[PDB]
Amino acid sequence: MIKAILIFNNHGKPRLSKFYQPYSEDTQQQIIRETFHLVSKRDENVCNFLEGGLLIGGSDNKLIYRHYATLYFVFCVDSSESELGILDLIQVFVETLDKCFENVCELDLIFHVDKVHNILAEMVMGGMVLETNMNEIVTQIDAQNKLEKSE
Amino acid sequence: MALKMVKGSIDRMFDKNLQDLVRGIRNHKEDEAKYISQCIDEIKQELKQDNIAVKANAVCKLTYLQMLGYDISWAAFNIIEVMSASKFTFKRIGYLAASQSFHEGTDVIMLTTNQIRKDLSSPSQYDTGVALTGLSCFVTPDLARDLANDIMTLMSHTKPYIRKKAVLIMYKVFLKYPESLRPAFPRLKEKLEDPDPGVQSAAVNVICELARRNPKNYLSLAPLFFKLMTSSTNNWVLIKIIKLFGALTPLEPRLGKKLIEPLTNLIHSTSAMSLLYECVNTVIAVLISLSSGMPNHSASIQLCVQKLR
Amino acid sequence: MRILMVGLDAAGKTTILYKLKLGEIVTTIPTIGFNVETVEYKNISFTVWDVGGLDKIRPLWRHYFQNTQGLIFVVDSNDRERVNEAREELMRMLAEDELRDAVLLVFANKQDLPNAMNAAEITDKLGLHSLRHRNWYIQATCATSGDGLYEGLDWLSNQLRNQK
Ligand SMILES: Nc1nc2c(ncn2[C@@H]2O[C@H](COP(=O)(O)OP(=O)(O)OP(=O)(O)O)[C@@H](O)[C@H]2O)c(=O)[nH]1
Ligand SMILES: [Mg+2]
Repeated sequence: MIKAILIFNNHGKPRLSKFYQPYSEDTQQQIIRETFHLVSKRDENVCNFLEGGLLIGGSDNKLIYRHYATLYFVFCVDSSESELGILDLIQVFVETLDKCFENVCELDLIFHVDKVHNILAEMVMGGMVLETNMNEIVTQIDAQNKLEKSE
Repeated sequence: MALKMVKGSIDRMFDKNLQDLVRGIRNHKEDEAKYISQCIDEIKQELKQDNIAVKANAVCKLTYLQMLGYDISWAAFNIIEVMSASKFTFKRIGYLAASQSFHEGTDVIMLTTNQIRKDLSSPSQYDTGVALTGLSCFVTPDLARDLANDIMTLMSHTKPYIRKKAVLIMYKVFLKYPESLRPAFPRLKEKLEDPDPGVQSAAVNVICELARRNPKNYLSLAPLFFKLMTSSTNNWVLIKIIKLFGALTPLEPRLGKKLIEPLTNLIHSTSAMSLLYECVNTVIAVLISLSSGMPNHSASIQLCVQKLR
Repeated sequence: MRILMVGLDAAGKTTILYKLKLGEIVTTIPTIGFNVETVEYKNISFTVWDVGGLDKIRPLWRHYFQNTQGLIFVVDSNDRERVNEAREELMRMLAEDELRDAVLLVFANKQDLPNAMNAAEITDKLGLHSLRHRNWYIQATCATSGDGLYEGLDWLSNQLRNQK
């Protein structure tokens, strides 16, 4: 379903990139720059529901994006999906980020991207949304943190 | 002797971490290529070492550079070693590296399988789930075939977390082996009846995708999906089932003919605008499919256009 | 003490390793990948790496030559028809320059079968006497009963260590 998740600044520098459909490295960065062009130039009043890219394998897919300040949050997903539902999942994922990082910021994406990736994994794997109960996922994240601290 | 270990520890203190690497590239943006080349040589030498923690932080920087888009597959065996560490604090790093770095055309596809079945067989749910995640982002055909024997029982795990993650990885396993699908399809249906809603939803999405790829496997399961929505209360699961049906109604008009009334009731009871639009679009498709010979779709379209207004 | 321990398939590598760990004979499946465990014997910790013995996994034995301080070859005396394949594998492995300064301990396993061949003829077939610049040893070993394990461990620790 979800093909890739890309997080990047206003200058195209990455902040979180996760892929699920197979793609070589160079294809990955080409998709990244493509998405940066397709999204970053959009105005803040442009609909968040954009068509998918071509390097990903077909425009049938969709590029669901939400941006703030200088940060852009795009989830590369295929055609048969719930753009509105994807957006709700993005919102709850950001809320989970807030719950787990205590007001997450860009600095956390820079230095703590490992735990952000962990949160995303507990959210979604291989294009599959694992959890939509935000309390439940933060409970898992705290449980893994407790296991790490204990031993 | 001991002073040599002290010197090694001091060098480790002067060694960089992932955060040190990101700070350095931020301070050396002009010399970014040069700095990352020096750092990659340092990582190669620190992987030549035997400290599992130093090599784990090296793998941290390597995964980061993979995000920056550089070739780290040369240390794939090193990542194997990192994910094979006795401490899971480094197994997380190794699996995170392998999830975005490994490739099915390499030798890691056969060299690693023992760690996977060990971590799956490991009673501690966290490592087992982490290995399942790593495979979900890096599973190869031979891997999926040889691992399904264990993962199917993993779907029967005590803790529901392993069950949901196992069903979700099983989906990709099916994507590489319908030979697993033929026997596991009834087991997938059984997992659809897990008392925990989460494992239920995992099986739900897996079977929805399976039907999307093969519409030959839903015909007898249509009442199952009907009861599945009706028991379902989660928004995303409801949307997934409704979208499956939007994919199924053109193939079986009678299915949508039965679905329209409970869907209409749902539209009455729907409070999420996101679910509202999806229900509206799906029932518009259903009404278009059924409009030949049922002269009351006008009222349903009327309700739909009130919702659209 | 990083140790790379090799052999053929169904030889007894993993059985020997697990018996070294916990003192029990475990049910073994073919080692498609590899296993890693750390062995503490005679106050010395050994990191023995059990690679798979299958022919298909044999080409991938190149990767674990790095930093290896010792080599162990589990020898199936009951598998008399594969003693050749064993000796070419050992000859090719010793041909590598990476294992010039490692040590070699030989485990003549499967001695419970009546057809088991003595460690002297194992030396003759493998040509251990022809080894040059190579401190080596051979002993009859039995995985299921354990016999032959600890004295080989003492030998390996004897060459690896430099003091008590
Ligand atoms: N009779 C007898 N059988 C043994 C002995 N040691 C191991 N075995 C048996 O030999 C078979 C293969 O043993 P493994 O330890 O799996 O062999 P391996 O070298 O690890 O094989 P690969 O994983 O393919 O590399 C098993 O059925 C063991 O129980 C022994 O000393 N005597
Ligand atoms: Mg084995």
